[PDB]
Amino acid sequence: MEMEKEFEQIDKSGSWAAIYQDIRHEASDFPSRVAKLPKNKNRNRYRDVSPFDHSRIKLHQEDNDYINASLIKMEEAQRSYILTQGPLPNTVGHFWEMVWEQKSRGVVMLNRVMEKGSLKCAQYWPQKEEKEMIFEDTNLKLTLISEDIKSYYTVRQLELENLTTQETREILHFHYTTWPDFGVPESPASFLNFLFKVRESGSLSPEHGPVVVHCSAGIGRSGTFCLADTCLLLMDKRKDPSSVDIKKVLLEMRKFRMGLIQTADQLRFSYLAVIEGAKFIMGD
Ligand SMILES: Oc1noc2ccccc12
Repeated sequence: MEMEKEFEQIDKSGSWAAIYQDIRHEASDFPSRVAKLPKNKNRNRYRDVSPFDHSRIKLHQEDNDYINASLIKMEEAQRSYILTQGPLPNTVGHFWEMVWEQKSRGVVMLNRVMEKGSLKCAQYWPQKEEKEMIFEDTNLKLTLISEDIKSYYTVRQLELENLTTQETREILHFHYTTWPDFGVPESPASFLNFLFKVRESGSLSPEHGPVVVHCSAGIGRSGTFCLADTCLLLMDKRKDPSSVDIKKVLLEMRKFRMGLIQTADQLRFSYLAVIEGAKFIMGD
């Protein structure tokens, strides 16, 4: 069923809450035993958001290999993403270690450091060229190279140096700065424009490690980003662009990380983004 018609049907009936609860009911449930070990309590921002053991990213150290991050691998679409929480004061070094070890080219950030008057994640990147950051626990150095501030997003060029080997890489920071404190954007135009900027960079392409994507918990706004990307990619690959069932794509993604899409408004916004984005993907 063409999703644009499914969309108008759900909207006229006002059954977004009912669709959403059906997804919650059918979603996968797998063990998260490593996340719940007492030694990892200060490595988790939220007590009810944990990576599944089967799909968690492991840090390459013998000490403690744990980070709140999951590898989402979409077989048909041929895309991988790592979804993670906003770094904590004691996990900033783990975060950049993961970026290094997984060979990521891009970091996508969908929240502000402060929202609703509270801290949603650590200030984990340098704000001035001449004031670089050093992560002593993981032996990395991070330098701001350049900054391009636009109305809806900011792109930063960063240099990440493995102090152990003195290799350096360029990381692109894509920061979406205008998601509202409550609800979802009224139009997806600016979100879609942001997605196409990340795509244009090469950060989502198979010659790099997976893109690292985060918000505060790494399930809501982060979920919306990778669901929309994957759905538009499938609508270009397959011979019938109307085979693409957004609910089935979401349940496939929820086999890799719990809670992707946090509200019935985020589910509706995801539909709107895919429907509006398709009017480029089909030749315009
Ligand atoms: O309709 C379709 N064309 O190509 C496909 C591949 C997978 C699933 C559905 C379809």
